[PDB]
Amino acid sequence: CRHFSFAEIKAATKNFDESRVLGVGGFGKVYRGEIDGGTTKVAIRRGNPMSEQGVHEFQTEIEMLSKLRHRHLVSLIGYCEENCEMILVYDYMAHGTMREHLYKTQNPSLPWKQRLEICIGAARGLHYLHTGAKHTIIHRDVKTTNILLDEKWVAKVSDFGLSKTGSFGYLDPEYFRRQQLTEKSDVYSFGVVLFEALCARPALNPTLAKEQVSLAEWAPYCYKKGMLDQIVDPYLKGKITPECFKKFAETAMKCVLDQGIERPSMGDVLWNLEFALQLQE
Ligand SMILES: Nc1ncnc2c1ncn2[C@@H]1O[C@H](COP(=O)(O)OP(=O)(O)O)[C@@H](O)[C@H]1O
Ligand SMILES: [Mg+2]
Repeated sequence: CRHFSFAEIKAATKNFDESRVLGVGGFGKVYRGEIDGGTTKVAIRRGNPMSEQGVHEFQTEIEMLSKLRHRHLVSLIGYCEENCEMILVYDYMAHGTMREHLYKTQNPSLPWKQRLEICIGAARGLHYLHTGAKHTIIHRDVKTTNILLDEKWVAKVSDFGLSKTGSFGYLDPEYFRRQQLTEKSDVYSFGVVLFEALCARPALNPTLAKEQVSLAEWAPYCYKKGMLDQIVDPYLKGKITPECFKKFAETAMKCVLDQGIERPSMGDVLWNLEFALQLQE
């Protein structure tokens, strides 16, 4: 994990030109830049060291990502702590977040097979977090804005600021009851991602009728009542084979079960998604 001088960062971002702002968030602004004389494009996050959670989140991200390597996780190339600043350098995910290709966007809708391959990629990333590091890593912030897409549409899990080792629509309701957090909490949030990919609507819409506010409650309700097909993304209607639809929906339903101990592991989710992709052929 390489250290960047603050002069290298500023050359990469052309002194943090708002020309290069890809997006802004709680941690800070993210800039599009290039390093190694322009051969490598990078995303550069500038935090504010006066925030302790900004600093905590910065430190968590470096201790986690410096030890992980996986095709479906955003790679941390390095950081810059000079001037006691907080700069993180990742490779650039050219197509942004999964959310911005699902709804409230004017990007075109994603074909069904591409949505499934994105979910499969994210599942492999989470599977690696749960089974491939020294100890289980609970991401704690799986959501459609923390799955990024590179220029060949490969899905990568990102934003490791809240993860631990050793967002409203997505929180495991068992955590406000059992007060213990498990990798099954990632499985719950991922089940919500799956329904978001199918339904192309936010996980939490506070303006709706009481039954529909929470996708994690609404979509299973609709399935049991035999009407999940009516709330699917209009672009996807008619495009999902019946056997793929049943397998995808049943997998998603199992993920958002009430008790974590009844939920499948990510390995089981991943295999069932790959099986759903085979049934779509
Ligand atoms: N590696 C990356 N490549 C390209 N864009 C990125 C990368 N990492 C983060 N971003 C952008 O930065 C934004 C800020 O992320 P975050 O602070 O979590 O806000 P949000 O949760 O609303 O996405 C993301 O929405 C995304 O568009
Ligand atoms: Mg994010």
